[PDB]
Amino acid sequence: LPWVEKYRPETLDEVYGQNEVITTVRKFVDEGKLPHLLFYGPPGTGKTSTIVALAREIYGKNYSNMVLELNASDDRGIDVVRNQIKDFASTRQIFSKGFKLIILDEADAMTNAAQNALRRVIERYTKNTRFCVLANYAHKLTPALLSRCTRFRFQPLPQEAIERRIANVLVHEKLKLSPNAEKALIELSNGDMRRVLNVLQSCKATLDNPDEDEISDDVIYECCGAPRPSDLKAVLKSILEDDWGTAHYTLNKVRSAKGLALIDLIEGIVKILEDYELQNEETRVHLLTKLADIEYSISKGGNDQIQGSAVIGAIKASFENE
Amino acid sequence: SLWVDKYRPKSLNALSHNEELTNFLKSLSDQPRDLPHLLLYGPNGTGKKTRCMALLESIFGPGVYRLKIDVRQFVTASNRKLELNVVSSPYHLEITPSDMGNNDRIVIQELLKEVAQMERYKCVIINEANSLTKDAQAALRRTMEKYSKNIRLIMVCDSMSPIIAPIKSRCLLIRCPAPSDSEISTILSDVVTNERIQLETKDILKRIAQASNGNLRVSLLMLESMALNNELALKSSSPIIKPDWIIVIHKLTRKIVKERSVNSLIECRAVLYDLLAHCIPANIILKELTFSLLDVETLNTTNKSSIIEYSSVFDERLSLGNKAIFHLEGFIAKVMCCLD
Amino acid sequence: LAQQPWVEKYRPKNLDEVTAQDHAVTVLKKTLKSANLPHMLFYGPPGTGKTSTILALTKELYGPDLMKSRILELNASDERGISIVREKVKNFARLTVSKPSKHDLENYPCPPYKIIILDEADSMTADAQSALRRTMETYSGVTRFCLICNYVTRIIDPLASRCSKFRFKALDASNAIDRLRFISEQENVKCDDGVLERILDISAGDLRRGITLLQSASKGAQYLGDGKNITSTQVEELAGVVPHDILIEIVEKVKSGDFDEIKKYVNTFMKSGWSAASVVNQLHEYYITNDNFDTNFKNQISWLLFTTDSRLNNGTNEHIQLLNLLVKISQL
Amino acid sequence: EKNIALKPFDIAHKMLDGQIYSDIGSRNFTLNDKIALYFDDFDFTPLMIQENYLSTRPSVLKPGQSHLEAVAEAANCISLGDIVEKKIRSSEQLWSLLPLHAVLSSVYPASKVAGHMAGRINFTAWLGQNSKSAKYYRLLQEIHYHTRLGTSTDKIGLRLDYLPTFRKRLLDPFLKQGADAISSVIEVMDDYYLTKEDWDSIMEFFVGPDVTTAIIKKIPATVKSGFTRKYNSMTHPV
Amino acid sequence: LSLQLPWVEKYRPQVLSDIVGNKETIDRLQQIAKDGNMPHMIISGMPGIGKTTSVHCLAHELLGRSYADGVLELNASDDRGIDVVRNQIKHFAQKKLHLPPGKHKIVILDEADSMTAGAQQALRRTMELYSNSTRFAFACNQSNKIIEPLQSRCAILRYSKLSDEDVLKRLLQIIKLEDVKYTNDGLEAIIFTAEGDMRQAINNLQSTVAGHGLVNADNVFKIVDSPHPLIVKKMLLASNLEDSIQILRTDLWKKGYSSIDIVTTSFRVTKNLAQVKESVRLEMIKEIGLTHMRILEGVGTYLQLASMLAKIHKLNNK
Ligand SMILES: Nc1nc2c(ncn2[C@@H]2O[C@H](COP(=O)(O)OP(=O)(O)O)[C@@H](O)[C@H]2O)c(=O)[nH]1
Ligand SMILES: Nc1ncnc2c1ncn2[C@@H]1O[C@H](COP(=O)(O)OP(=O)(O)O)[C@@H](O)[C@H]1O
Ligand SMILES: Nc1ncnc2c1ncn2[C@@H]1O[C@H](COP(=O)(O)OP(=O)(O)O)[C@@H](O)[C@H]1O
Repeated sequence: LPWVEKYRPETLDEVYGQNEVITTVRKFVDEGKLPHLLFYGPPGTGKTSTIVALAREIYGKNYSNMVLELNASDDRGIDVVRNQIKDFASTRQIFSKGFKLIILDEADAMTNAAQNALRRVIERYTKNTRFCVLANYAHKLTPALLSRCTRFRFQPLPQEAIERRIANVLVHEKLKLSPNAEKALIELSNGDMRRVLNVLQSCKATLDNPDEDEISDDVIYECCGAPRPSDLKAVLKSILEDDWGTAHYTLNKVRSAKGLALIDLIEGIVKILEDYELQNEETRVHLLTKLADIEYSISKGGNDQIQGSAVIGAIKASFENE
Repeated sequence: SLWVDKYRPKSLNALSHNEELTNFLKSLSDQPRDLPHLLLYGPNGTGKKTRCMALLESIFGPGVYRLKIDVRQFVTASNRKLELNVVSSPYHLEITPSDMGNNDRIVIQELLKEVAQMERYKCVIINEANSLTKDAQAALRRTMEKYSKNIRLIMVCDSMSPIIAPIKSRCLLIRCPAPSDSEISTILSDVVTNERIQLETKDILKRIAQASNGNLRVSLLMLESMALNNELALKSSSPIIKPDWIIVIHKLTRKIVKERSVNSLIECRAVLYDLLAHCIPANIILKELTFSLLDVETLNTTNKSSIIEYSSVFDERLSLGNKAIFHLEGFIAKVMCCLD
Repeated sequence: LAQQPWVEKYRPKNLDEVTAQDHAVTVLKKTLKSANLPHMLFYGPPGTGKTSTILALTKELYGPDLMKSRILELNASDERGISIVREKVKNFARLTVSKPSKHDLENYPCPPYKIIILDEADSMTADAQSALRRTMETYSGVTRFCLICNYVTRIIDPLASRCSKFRFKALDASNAIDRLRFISEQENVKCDDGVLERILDISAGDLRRGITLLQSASKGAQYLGDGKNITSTQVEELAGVVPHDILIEIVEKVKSGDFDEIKKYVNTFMKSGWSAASVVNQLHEYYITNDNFDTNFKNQISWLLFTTDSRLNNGTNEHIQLLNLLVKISQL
Repeated sequence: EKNIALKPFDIAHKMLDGQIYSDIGSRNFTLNDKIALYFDDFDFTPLMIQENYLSTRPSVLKPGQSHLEAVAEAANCISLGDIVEKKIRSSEQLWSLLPLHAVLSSVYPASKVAGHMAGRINFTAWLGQNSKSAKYYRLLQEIHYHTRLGTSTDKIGLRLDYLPTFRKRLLDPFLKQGADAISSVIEVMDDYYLTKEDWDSIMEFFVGPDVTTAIIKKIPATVKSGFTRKYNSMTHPV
Repeated sequence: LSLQLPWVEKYRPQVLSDIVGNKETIDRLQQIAKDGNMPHMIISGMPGIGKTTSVHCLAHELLGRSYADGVLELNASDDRGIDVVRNQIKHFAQKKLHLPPGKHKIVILDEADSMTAGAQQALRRTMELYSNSTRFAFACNQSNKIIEPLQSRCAILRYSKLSDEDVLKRLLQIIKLEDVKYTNDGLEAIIFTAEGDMRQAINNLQSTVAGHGLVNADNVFKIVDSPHPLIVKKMLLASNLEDSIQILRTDLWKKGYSSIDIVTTSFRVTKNLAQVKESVRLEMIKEIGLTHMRILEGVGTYLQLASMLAKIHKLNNK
């Protein structure tokens, strides 16, 4: 079983960092006045966790008879899932507690279906169905009829809560994680719990001895497919200190052997340089402008070697300002 | 007819310049069954189309010159019927998909599929291959892979850079440099001896070759115009005849150099509007204006460097723009500021 | 008889024929020993043997006969876009796995799954890769994916986490030159001294492009008809590479600094038909790796070349851009 | 009703007024007001600004800055705005860039050359010139289709190179020989499948010293009548 | 938990008198309705300004009752196919029903600019065939995408973005029609967030009333999913580039705000920075727009925002 499903909390009391939204939803449900719900925000914040917790709080052992979780981006088709929803709506149960609880995960990826099918689904089944809509990215929600819901924005979880959850997962899975690996995973996921769990499970899979070996930051970076800070720091040091030939050779060798794209190398170098102490602000201005220009040109194509040498020259010229 | 078309070489034996390329084409025509896809790139008016037609004549015979033209109607998506002019022979086809703009891809796909279904093989000559969209080029590569048995493409372009890498790897690169002044002079001498044109000296032909800047079509047409203007008797003092748009652009350059003011800019705008309204491309206008400005002897190095920099900037803006007069006027204003 | 490209003609048949990828080959052998084959992510420099190794692994898994019925080779750079590739993948996955014959079962393991090989995966956008991940998790039971790319960092984290990653080292120049020499000997291609080295240098170590250029040079030599050896000028011509003499003349004209002389030389040069982008690339290669220029000159010229390349990539007039670049370099 | 046509004129006159760009005038008429002026008519305001920004006497010139530098900066900004407009109109869902186009095509260039209108606010000439260019390109396409089997060139090459020689072969003989050149002109036309309509269209493509309107008018009417009668009296290749 | 209707749908303009913006076009439409003559109409304007809503108001004023089949709205880019839409239009136009002498069946074709030459010609022929029975209304983002034959036999109307005064008037009317407690700063914030978008402003007002009741700046910006204008103003007006970068990294980028929202709010704040000289504001707006174009072309990275801040600082400090 996936770790996302396995460690999803079974009760509302186990949700961390969203106390205001938890209290509001609890007040709504405890009185039997559950309205249409819309949960939007960054991924991996606990939307599905909250909905399953409230569903199990309402019904309990017979929650499977009333709830129905469907993915909007399913390859089966929007028409097929619409027919599935219409078939589930016609279902009748002896108990009158609650309503039809349909969960539409990632419903924002409906650039045509939101106005085509979602409007009809929301309108026609008002009498006996409560709808939940989940969104991750910006406002793709077609506000024309989206207003018929209770908006709820999820904020990224605090780092302490993420660390505690990671420790709980480690002690449950009998996994040992280095502190550097934990820091790298937290930085890469940037509050996305789905990414944390998926990377942890995959890294455990790659271990030859899951119960004995320790997951290092190298394993985390290999699993995530992200540039290691050590490689970026080495490239930056070679560019700043060594002459042009050595810097060019080092940059090409590192970003070809390690499979780092030039745009990702630029992003990592910028991230590292943001922490540098520079006496002259003209250095920062030149660095930012030239690197943004190079990245924009890279997006359009162009010559790769020329762009790499342009990055090296831009960094050198900017740091010539001390 | 015109001397440029009457004396066009109709066979590989009638070619006079680029002897090595002629030998290469003869060797290619020696084995018709193994003919690869070809991509001829070089300066304009150097003989690429003539050499392609000569190779086609060497392979199939003189019947390739019995050309007939037709209009093919393609019903694309949304039911927007489009008309494309196709020049066809009993042995080959010639298309210019860039005439359809962004709709070149579907036209290429449909026409190539139809030709493959109709069929040893039929040669398709695509003109202005460098101006094809990237999607059209990908479709062309796909049709090369699918229908290599019955389709042998002969693409002609002025620059190989816009061509994508898969097309380059799937074709044979043929470079066609512009002829030297001596070869152009020899060709013009042959033309004037055939037409019985009096010449005081061959230096007239040398000057025509120099003024044509290696463009053989331009040199031939200039020679015909000079002969017509001089009662079929060219003298050493005979002035070089230039096209109307080139004369207008030179006058505009002299005007820009002489005076730099807002009223001069307005009159330059009027001149540019006149040039653009009569099917003179914006890039051509910009290139001619820049290279006329750079030829002024009164300008110093700094002025010329500023002019070429502004020309590069506004050429990039022309390639990315929609209204050409805007970019041309901006370039002229920048040049006026840099000169003043 | 049909004609086949030399790239696909000389692909290694089995895993033991891969020369300079011993680490990835060993890891793939260990995975093949296991009954379960996870999703794979082959990344490394171009022309190192990623496609060759995945094809060899497939051939060992299914056998020469069943291989063609279990493989869907797709390219992510398809101009038709995300929809066509994803629909093709879905159609391939939906179709039931073909039943292997008795001979295939008894001679080869014939695993129940089917392998989908996707090339240039890093060129996909984030949305395309997310859709690919959704399809992969939908049909994980039947289809195992293998993404081939040059940069693993261009693949989103959710998609990369699902794939075991194999890193291919860049081929040593000796190994690439030996492979090219073996191909030339097998195909009876006459070459002068240093021609294969020039081919590798033009291809920038990419053995795929090197083999393609070698085949093109062989075709050109056959068309020449004299039976003489292939020379460096021919392979430079076929790859669109400006001769070194013209580049040296350009460098000298830039060094002299006279605007009129540079303009005249550029006007003469544009009549020879050489590509301006090749000139810019070779000027970059010459100037950046030259020990006779100080740090400031290279700092300025890198930006100059970058600006010229960016303007050339927009589809502009080559003459104007080249003249501007040369004039700007001459002013340093 | 007819004030819709005057609306772009009023917008251009208000946006080129130098009072609203001073320190005191900026407070009364803020930048939001100027962008709203653009959005009052977003189809004609950039065209009117590009047309009329050279007819002003600037009162907002910086010290040490001449009128020519201001108009050059305005033209640079107008070119950038044209690029932005092309990017906006190429693909939809990019209409969020409309304020940026407003600033780049209407507000900023007016800021650089704001002052007193030297003459009158003239309507944009780009629309008529664009229609004229489209008509002449259609005529050139028809001529190229007619002459494609005899000439080895593209449409642009036909315009730039072949047309002067066609003029020398089809109009100069009339001038230098009266009606005796009708047979030669008809032969040259038949060698390229040129009709009388194509002959009329060809002479309209010439600019500068090569304009042919006055020259054609000066040709005697008897010569033209004989030319058309002889053309209509014989069959021609198709 | 009971039957509810959103304020956007409840207070949508049902008649011509309910429309606040574009007073000249509204006056022309009112004159047309009063005259009792309905000709073919074409409305052109930037998308999202409710062009078809004015046509709906005109149809409501003219037809009155019998609104079931008298008015039909279809999308020119409907996924069902252009041919299907054209056949439906022909069937509806050929279907005649008893109507007053001055009234005719109205067919509205939204996004008609995306149609091709052949489809437009076929629809023009269909409209001319049923001219006396059905009047054709076309809504286009730009009038240049509609062929000249359609333009010649249609009345062209120009629709523009609503001004801030019209949005404020509509919001005040909605507040009066509801039980809304509001303050000046809250309405100013709502108008600031919705740049002439009436529907967005109404949705934001309804959400604020539902969530917090009282309408003030803090509640409005808590409801709105865009960066807070005070934070963006502090980032833009910081005298030190490092402070601007720090604010961008902490309060905007790490808070989950997308780059598009960041550049849009930066444009909005710079446009209204009354304490800065207008030339500096124009330079900053130019830089913000350049980075907005770069983001919309695909490069929605943090480096572009940092470079935008660097250029703005360079302009500010000269
Ligand atoms: N006599 C002679 N004329 C040539 C030769 N090559 C080209 N030309 C002339 O050059 C003119 C234009 O060449 P063209 O086919 O348009 O070449 P392209 O436009 O560069 O592809 C033709 O009309 C020919 O008359 C040659 O080898 N000999
Ligand atoms: N606030 C939270 N408290 C505890 N666990 C959480 C919280 N948010 C997310 N998680 C963990 O993240 C995993 C998946 O998160 P999920 O709710 O699927 O993300 P999304 O919000 O995108 O649906 C769950 O297994 C859950 O244990
Ligand atoms: N390790 C190797 N040993 C021998 N030949 C190789 C090796 N790697 C690549 N090649 C050559 O490269 C060609 C195919 O390259 P390919 O593997 O498609 O490049 P990529 O690694 O980009 O997929 C084959 O013809 C093969 O001969």
